Amino acid sequence: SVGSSASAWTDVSTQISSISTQTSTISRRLRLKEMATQTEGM
Amino acid sequence: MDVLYSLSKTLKDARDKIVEGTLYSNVSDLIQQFNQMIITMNGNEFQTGGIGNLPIRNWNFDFGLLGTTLLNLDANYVETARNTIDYFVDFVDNVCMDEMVRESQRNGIAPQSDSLRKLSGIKFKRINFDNSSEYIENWNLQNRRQRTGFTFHKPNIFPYSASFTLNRSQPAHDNLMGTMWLNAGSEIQVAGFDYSCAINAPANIQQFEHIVQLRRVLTTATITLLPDAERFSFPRVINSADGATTWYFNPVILRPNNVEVEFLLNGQIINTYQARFGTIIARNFDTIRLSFQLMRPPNMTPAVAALFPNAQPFEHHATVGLTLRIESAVCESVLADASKTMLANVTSVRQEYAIPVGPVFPPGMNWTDLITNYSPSREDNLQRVFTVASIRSMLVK
Amino acid sequence: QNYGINLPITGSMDTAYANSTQEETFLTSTLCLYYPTEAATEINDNSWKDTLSQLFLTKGWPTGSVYFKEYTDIASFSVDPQLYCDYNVVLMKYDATLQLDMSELADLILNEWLCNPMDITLYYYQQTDEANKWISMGSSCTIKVCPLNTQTLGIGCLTTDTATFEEVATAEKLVITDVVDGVNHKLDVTTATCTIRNCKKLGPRENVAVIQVGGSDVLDITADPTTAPQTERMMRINWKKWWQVFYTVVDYVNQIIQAMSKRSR
Amino acid sequence: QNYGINLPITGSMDTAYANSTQEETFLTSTLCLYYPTEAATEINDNSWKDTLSQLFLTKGWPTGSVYFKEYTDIASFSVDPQLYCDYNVVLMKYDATLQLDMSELADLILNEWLCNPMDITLYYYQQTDEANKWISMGSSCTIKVCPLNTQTLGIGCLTTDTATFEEVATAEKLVITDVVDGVNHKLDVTTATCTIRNCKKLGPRENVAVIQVGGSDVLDITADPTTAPQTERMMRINWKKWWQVFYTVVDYVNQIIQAMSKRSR
Amino acid sequence: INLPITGSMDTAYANSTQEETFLTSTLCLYYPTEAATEINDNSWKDTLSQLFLTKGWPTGSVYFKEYTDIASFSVDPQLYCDYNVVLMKYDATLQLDMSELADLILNEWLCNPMDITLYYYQQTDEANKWISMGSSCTIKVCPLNTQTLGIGCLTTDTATFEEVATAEKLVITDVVDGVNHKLDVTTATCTIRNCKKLGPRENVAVIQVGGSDVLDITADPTTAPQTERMMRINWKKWWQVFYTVVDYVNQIIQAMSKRSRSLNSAAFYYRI
Ligand SMILES: *[C@@H]1O[C@H](CO)[C@@H](O)[C@H](O)[C@H]1NC(C)=O
Ligand SMILES: *[C@@H]1O[C@H](CO)[C@@H](O)[C@H](O)[C@H]1NC(C)=O
Ligand SMILES: *[C@@H]1O[C@H](CO)[C@@H](O)[C@H](O)[C@H]1NC(C)=O
Ligand SMILES: [Ca+2]
Ligand SMILES: [Ca+2]
Ligand SMILES: [Ca+2]
Ligand SMILES: [Ca+2]
Ligand SMILES: [Ca+2]
Ligand SMILES: [Ca+2]
Ligand SMILES: [Ca+2]
Ligand SMILES: [Ca+2]
Ligand SMILES: [Ca+2]
Repeated sequence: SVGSSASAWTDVSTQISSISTQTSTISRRLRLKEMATQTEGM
Repeated sequence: MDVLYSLSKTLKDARDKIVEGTLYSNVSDLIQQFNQMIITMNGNEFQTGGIGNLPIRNWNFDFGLLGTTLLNLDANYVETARNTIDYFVDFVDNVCMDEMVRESQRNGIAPQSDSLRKLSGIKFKRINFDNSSEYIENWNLQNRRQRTGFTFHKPNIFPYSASFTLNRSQPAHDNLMGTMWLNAGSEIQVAGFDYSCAINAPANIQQFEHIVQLRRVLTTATITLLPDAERFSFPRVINSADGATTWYFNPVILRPNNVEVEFLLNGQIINTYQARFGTIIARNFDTIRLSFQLMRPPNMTPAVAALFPNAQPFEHHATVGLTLRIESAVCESVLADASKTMLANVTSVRQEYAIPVGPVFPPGMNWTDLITNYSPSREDNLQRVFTVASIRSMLVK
Repeated sequence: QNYGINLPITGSMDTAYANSTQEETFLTSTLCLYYPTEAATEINDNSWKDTLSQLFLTKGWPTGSVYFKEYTDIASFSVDPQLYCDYNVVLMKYDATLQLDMSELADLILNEWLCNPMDITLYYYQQTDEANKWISMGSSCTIKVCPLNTQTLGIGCLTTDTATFEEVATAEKLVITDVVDGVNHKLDVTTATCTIRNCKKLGPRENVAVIQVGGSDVLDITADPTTAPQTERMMRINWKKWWQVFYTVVDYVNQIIQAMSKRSR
Repeated sequence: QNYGINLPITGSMDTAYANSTQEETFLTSTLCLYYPTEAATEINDNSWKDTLSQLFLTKGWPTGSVYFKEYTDIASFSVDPQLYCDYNVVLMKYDATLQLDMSELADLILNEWLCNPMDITLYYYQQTDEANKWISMGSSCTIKVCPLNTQTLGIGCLTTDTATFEEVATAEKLVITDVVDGVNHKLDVTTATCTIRNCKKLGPRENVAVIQVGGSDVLDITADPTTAPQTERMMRINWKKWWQVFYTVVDYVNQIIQAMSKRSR
Repeated sequence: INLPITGSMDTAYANSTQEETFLTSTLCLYYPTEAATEINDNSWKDTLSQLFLTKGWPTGSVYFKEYTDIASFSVDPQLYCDYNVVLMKYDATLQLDMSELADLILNEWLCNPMDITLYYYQQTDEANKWISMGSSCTIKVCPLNTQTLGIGCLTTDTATFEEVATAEKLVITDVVDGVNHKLDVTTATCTIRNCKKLGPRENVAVIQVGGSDVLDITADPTTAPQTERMMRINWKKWWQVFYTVVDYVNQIIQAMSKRSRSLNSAAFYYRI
């Protein structure tokens, strides 16, 4: 859990820079945020 | 900044020297300096705070001098001095706490915490008493460019790096050649490992070399070099490069033969130690090259011959280690140690008053990511905050 | 994507353990069992293959990834074993009369050999290092060797009278010959029936797993008589039936695939 | 004195070593040997039990703490072995034709099992982990098992035509059956002469000590063909008589009881 | 290894690896029975070895492996050596056979087997072909549509299929890439495998002992390449041929290069 507490949006896994990896892994779920309506833009 | 150090030094010497019963012949000069400070201060309004949880305090200085009428001191003098000193003291502490939490990539040396800017003027220059401290002496020097140096005990110049390098590998990780290393703080524990014990190599010898490139030069370093690195010398289950699979490591230690430790500078060698263990010196060095070997024992008793067969299984893995601790050193730049608390003061002030990350220092001021990229901006800002932290710790430890 | 080079690798100790590759390699790979005709005989069921495939289906392997490949006898399998899969399991019966044969089979399939050809008629060969051996296959091999001295003459044998030679093999389907490394040898071999290759032993083949269904561990993979090792992919079992053996394999296949690792070559 | 509960137990590394439990455990404990009829036959004596007891008395074991319990055969012993003593020792002959039976015996006595009952005619059962086996005792057990698919139908067998089932036991007195863990098996057993129990293997039984009197250590306690362990209380002797075996047991009794530990249950 | 390489241009050329690759490698000639017959000698192999021994190749490094004919060789060529030279004659009837032999040995293939009676296969890219070996492979193909029905063929009547190969020991079939085909094959004699072409096999070297350069390695009729290890000689005897080979072997081995992929005794990789 890269964060305050455990959040499924912030659970890095399947890692086959550390911060770069964490950011990419967290960004691979914002594609789901997009079709989950928690966005603001285009 | 020099006037701030002078404020702190004279307030300290006032809290110390100006005590009941003492003699005016010991505090005449300090009383004149205190009175001059009060004169040069009276008539100015300072503001401190406005970032994070720091509260916006206002300082208005209207104080009175000290009458040079006595020979010995009495409580009616000491109490006046103390009720004039506590105000200046908490003022300096709040100034320092407002100055440690500010950053800038553009002229970091140039002051922040605008009360301190106001103090950097020319109407305040009559407050200077003595710039005796190491940090402030080096500050004055660097301003009037000269060869400086901070003396460090067990400096934390190495960022934490624990990692391996495999020059011979397979998916099964059954016959490996490589080197593991842990560079932490002041210590380097390096260890080369061959699973064949150099049966296939020329003259039954396998080389290993570790190259550590510091970010800042050091000088007059005293170093303790020993064999048999302790943390890479017991069984282990290590991860692959890609973090998917794992592999086992059952080490058996041997001694480094033809060991060679070279302290270099700009690629030119400076110091070279061949087969000397224990305490050694390095007059100037930016790069360290530790080059050792694993030499198969030509004569083996049965107990050890049973561990190094001529076939691939290799259930015991020959290793060769080296521990290197930098005990003392002297650096033209500022770092952390195991002796001084300035870094702790700074990080504690920030973690207490909840400062947003600035454009220079990384989040939480993690020394690892702060010394991995020791940019000149970071160096200047770290020097400034360490200096004012020293100035604050001279009053409130 | 460089090939045919060895470059330094790097890593760290802060990386986290990734999710498991089992249940993905089980789909993107293949499994191949080798069983003896005795098992199919004792069983007498024409659907045991589909039964075992449907059982593997629970353990993860899909239906068209598992293969069963029969073999009449240890020697008839040792004759040119062409293993081409991603995870190979071999079942092997214990027979004191076949100790060396089924140890040579292990030393052949478990290890990875770099094999050049041999011209008995013309050349007189020698072994350079402790890992260059001469492996011969065929229906029945009869090998006879004669060492030579410094001046190309025999040592206890005559270069013309073949009978004087020393007999290392007698009617064997597979032979692995290690001779004194550093002296030129002449050979006589019935090349009509058998082919002999000069091979060099390399790192192990992590793709095959031998399972001795019977008596005590006798397999000496390494030819030096000091190691006598027992490896991870060298298993033993006690048996009175075969359905129980195959159920054991199916229930502990994940352990087998954990003890095995896909090839590097 | 809390039972049925597990708490932390603290300690330290400055404590000293207490007086030896030996020479008092020997007094307050009991030792039970399990020898074969072959030994009494080759001996042909009626006072040898008293002889060995008076010998043990020199090692400290009193005369009434030592018990002997003959067993006519490994199979008749595997039939409900009721080991109720504070230190059990067993002497086991070697027979390649009984390798798996005398390995199942070891896997049954060396280990501690939690055995729930089974009702074959009513229910269809499955395993859950690698330690949930089916142990069947009796005079002659003939077991057959048909796996089932998701829709409760047979896989290479018919739920009614019992002869299509797969026979994994043929008249064995003790059977340890491990099958695929994750499918429902329908069983056919001769429940008139054999009792079957769904038994889960807990931590081992430290109160027993097997001594293979003959050949190489073959016993594969653990089903999975990757461990092939050899515990501390699994010993081996080479023999030509039995008096030497018993004198050796006596002379090295202390080491045996050091290798054995009283039960935790 | 997916990691990158680096280098420089100021580094100097190292010494010659020739005169050591001979000592630590092997060579293998593949000649036709016609040569031995024309020669009518028994120690010509020892002669060539004692000749090679001057050019550097030691005694126990050279090998000569006979093949009765081009097709007999084409059926499962077992090349396992560190350097392979092949001498192949010219015959306008065997033109395509000895072009397919080239396409097979010169190049490295990754082969998966095929189950025809139970499945129906297709091609994907321009390098996935079907190679069939054996005594006589008589292949017929019927393309299908999305709904498993014939195009210009009837799935039942084998005699309506399109016969691409009639009594050929080695066939390399390329069909339209994208459609599903049904195949009729003489499985009792031939085995047919779906093989993807990898990079070239730099371990072999073909020598056309006769007529003009006709080998079309690449099946597309636009490239018609002429690779480095594809030589041509004109002959009236075989002794002159072997003497030419021996005298110009260093150039042959300079045009060849030891493999990179892996060790394997077959002429194609098998990965199920
Ligand atoms: C591995 O398990 C974790 C935890 O359940 C999960 O987040 C992750 O997605 C898994 N890996 C894959 C490849 O699904
Ligand atoms: C145990 O033996 C030691 C060593 O002789 C002795 O000091 C101690 O008193 C003994 N303990 C008892 C309970 O007798
Ligand atoms: C390369 O050739 C030069 C010239 O003959 C020689 O001096 C040198 O030693 C050679 N290199 C080696 C590694 O022997
Ligand atoms: Ca043999
Ligand atoms: Ca002789
Ligand atoms: Ca040898
Ligand atoms: Ca039994
Ligand atoms: Ca089970
Ligand atoms: Ca059946
Ligand atoms: Ca053809
Ligand atoms: Ca047609
Ligand atoms: Ca095509």
